[PDB]
Amino acid sequence: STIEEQAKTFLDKFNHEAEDLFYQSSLASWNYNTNITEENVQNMNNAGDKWSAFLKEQSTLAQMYPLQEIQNLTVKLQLQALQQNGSSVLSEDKSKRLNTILNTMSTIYSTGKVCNPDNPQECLLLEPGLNEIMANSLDYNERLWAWESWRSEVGKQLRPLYEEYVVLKNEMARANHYEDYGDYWRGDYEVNGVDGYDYSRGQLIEDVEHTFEEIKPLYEHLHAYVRAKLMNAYPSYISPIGCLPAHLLGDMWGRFWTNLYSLTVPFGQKPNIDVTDAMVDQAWDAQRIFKEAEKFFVSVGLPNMTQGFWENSMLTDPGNVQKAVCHPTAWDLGKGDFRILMCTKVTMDDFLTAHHEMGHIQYDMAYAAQPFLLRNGANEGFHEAVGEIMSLSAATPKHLKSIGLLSPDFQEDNETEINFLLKQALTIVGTLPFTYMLEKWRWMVFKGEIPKDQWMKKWWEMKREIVGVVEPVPHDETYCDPASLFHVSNDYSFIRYYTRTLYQFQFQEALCQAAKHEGPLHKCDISNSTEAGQKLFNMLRLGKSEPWTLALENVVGAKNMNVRPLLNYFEPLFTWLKDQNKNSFVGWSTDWSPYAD
Amino acid sequence: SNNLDSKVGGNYNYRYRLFRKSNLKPFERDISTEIYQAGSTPCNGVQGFNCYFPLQSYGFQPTNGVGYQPYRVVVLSFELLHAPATVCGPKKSTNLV
Repeated sequence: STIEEQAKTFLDKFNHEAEDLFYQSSLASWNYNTNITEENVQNMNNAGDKWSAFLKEQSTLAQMYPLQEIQNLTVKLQLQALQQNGSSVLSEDKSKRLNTILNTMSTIYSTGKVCNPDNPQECLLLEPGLNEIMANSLDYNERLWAWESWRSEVGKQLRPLYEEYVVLKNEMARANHYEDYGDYWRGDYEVNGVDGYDYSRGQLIEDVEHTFEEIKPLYEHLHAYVRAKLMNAYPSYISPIGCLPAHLLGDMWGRFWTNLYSLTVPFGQKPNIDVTDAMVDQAWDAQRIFKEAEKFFVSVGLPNMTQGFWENSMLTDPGNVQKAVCHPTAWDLGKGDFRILMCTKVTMDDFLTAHHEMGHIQYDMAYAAQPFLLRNGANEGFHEAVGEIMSLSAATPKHLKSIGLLSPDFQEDNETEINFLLKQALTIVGTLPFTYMLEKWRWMVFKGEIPKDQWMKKWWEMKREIVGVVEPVPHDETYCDPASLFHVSNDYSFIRYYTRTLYQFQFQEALCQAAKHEGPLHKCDISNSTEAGQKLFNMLRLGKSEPWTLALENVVGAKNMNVRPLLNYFEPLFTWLKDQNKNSFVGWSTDWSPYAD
Repeated sequence: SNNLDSKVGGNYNYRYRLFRKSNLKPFERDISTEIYQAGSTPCNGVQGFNCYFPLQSYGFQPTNGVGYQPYRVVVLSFELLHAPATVCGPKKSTNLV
């Protein structure tokens, strides 16, 4: 009689009908990625539209069950996502024009290219063409030509398409009773209905801004060290208290500094840990690479992989006849069908990536018993965070020596680990400032605090203050830097990468306390320890059915994000960088510019 | 049964009753297809708000997980009534001397 019984009935029949259409929609995309054919391209659109229109048809009946009469927390969470109308709230024109802007901006990104200034005939596309050249390019002009010329025909041309994306998406948030479109993404962390665990959407701006203050002393030292090694190349453009060029970050957008690890090696007289030459002599293939990782999850207590998982895996690309995307991805369809599509070579990274790609599959097995709408991570940062903790355990010399990759007589000391922390710091400490910088800028533009003319004026003004990077060539409001980015042009969440660093480290410190490991954190290894797996498995099966604030307390015992695990794991590196920076100036100034003298 | 029942594209021939006004009694079989009424809103056999179709088809494909793979179950009900007994176990019939 009560609306509760009617709501639970609508939710029971929704999981069955949605599981069949969702599985066929994901299955169609699998055959399209594994094999490029005219039949798979159409099946992805038909199966994709059938499932896309399914939620639109169910959303009409979901708004007829108010959440005020529902006293069940698990019931409101399932209807919380269905209550949203998506693009239905937008006008007929604004709703159809939105997909045209997303498809137009996404097409220019893949079709965009920059012709070689020295070779006008040869014109290389950004990916891989422009992303690979900028990685190993040490030239100042060669890197500036592709970096400066890209945003000229892209950043400038995407400005009118980006303006519509800002106005169109705002109309959707306002129709949803949201302060703005920026608050739309913060809704993933929204927590309500539980006394004391409530997490407001606006509290994210204060947490990300409060936690970033503690990372400054660690990043300032890491930035001063990188500027000292590269200061001998161009002392005029690189000031001691200034900032590093924007095109010298090692790649197009300067997201990860790992490419600079070669020249930033503190000690070049000592060997480095690599499994490439060790795996070659062992004569291992893609078939035994995943098998070795499957035994790791069993040592911690996690169930093994189903027979269909290993049988349906795609270990390589059979030439150009049948082509697939080598980009590692973990595909979860449904009905217990788990698969991974990746191109498997013999490298030290593929071994670490195998644990990451398998972490997503292993993570999907815990909450697989939850309802369709209840199957998901507690937030957008837990997806890749659970997979990083698995890779961090394999990179430790203790895990490598266990399976026999690294020689048992390999000497492990400060000089050996100090070089390892620097490699992980560039990929970790390097993305944090860039993530908080770009993510915070989008929130200000969407909120309306930055006029359209100040988009670029505030972009570089906040860049030197956050990441300490200055533009070699000044730009006007015509250019759009985020327009060229992959996540910004594809309408994907860019904040999930910032929180992933804080979440992956919290679990690393908590899981090692259960296994009773002593010494530095980077020396911890969760293998052979079945006590840490039982504690992490509890939250793995919860998913988003429970507030992420509550599930996070059962693991690390914290009700919010904390930077403490970031300082301890990087503590040994901070102590060494502090001494090497005594001869230099720690930090940078925002009053220095390469074109302003 | 994944090697027989499950086929490419899915097999909807095997369905089930998702909703019922109550719980079935022991050894009871009801094939009634009458629409299920969740609330007090009249249905009259026309699908709509608070009106659903109870029978649902089992998705069957060879790519499904082993847990959800269809299993053919044969349930033998042993009941001893007042009537004489007939069915018995096998025999022996050893050698003769």
